[PDB]
Amino acid sequence: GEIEFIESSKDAGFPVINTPSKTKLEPSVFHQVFEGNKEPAVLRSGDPRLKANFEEAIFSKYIGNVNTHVDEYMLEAVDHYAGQLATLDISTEPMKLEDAVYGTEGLEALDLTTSAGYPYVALGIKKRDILSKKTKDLTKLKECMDKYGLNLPMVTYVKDELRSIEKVAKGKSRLIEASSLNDSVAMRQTFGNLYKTFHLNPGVVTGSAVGCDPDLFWSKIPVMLDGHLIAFDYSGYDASLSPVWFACLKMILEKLGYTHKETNYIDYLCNSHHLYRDKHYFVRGGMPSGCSGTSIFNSMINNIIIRTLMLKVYKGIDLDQFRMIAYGDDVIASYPWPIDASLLAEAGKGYGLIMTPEVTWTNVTFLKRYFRADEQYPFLVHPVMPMKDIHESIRWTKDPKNTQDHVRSLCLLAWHNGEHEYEEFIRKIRSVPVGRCLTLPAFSTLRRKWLDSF
Repeated sequence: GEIEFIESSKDAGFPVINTPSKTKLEPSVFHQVFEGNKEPAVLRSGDPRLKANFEEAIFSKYIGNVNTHVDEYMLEAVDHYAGQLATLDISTEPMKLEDAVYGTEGLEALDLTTSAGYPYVALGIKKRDILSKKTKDLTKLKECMDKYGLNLPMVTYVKDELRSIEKVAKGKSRLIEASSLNDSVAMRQTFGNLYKTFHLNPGVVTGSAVGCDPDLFWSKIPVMLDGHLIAFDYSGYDASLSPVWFACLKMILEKLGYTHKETNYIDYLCNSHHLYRDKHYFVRGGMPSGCSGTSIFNSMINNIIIRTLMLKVYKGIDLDQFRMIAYGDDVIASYPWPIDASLLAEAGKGYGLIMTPEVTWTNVTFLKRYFRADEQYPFLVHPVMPMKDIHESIRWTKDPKNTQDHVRSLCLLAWHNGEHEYEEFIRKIRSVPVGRCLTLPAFSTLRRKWLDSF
């Protein structure tokens, strides 16, 4: 992706988008009890922690585009992945508006807490002024969609999150795009059934882990990926994507039965108009992370990409014995023969991608978690989030009113590191008075509930 044009919003008649001064992240009561290095991402240009220019840094992920046709390797990659997806009988019929907005099996209700986007943010209109969980009303939504239409600009926000010392100093904060509510809804109607099928079928047929529950899914992964492991992620995957990969996505969607007109929303993702505070800009290429479906679409494109690279480097590869699962840019995969991931990575460079790869079940990670087979039940596999990362999270909060849920959710991650680690974690939590006010689950209880969940 590449920013093709940027100028002051006022010159186009767009108002300034008022986004936040300060981080919502503050040190928690556990800040001194546990150790960590991460701090809130830089949100503004004058952050005294910066050792770089902020606006340049946040837009530096748009590294450019490789201008190329859909080549023979892409075409074969698309055909092979489309054949897998055909198995799932994905309906290209539009999803019912009430289902696409307020919830159906496999597609959670539209998040009412996030930005409604443009023009609503300029008018003070929030998602809750249009939608109602209690009443499931659609009449106000239909009015706003009729009034403002589709293909509206996106609103760029800086993601308020913990980051490493280096990413704070370099100002490499992440950016999230808010689609207009009108566009989010229309895409959920157009692609809702695809979304549902992916959410209900994580694994090596979708090649997707979006929406998975690591507590359950981790034990299935080594059954699915039974060859020599291949794994990597990327540097700046979303913004690196060139338009040819979106062309590949449209071809795969058409093979699934979507009409050319129904794939038009992929053009909306690829060639996009953004408002960022007092500026507006156009981008060619790049997945606009945060719009409807970007994790699933990122994952589907990654399935095309890896097949492309394998076909191009290993002419004579048999993709029917290749297996892969992607969550956006994050890939875990296997093939019955050893594969040099560095050759794939260098081939990917030729397509404008920055890929970063004996990968074993001991050292492989997926979704920032390790895999450890249970000592007693060898066919069950623990997702292992490093205690380091659990410690980083517990030291901060965006709202101490949620301390109980926050620490509870961390306990659900932590116990997979084993009983000694877990008791130490619980011990340190209880060394603060708040910690003795929390309902903390017992290790035996977590282990028992986990075993029983299978």
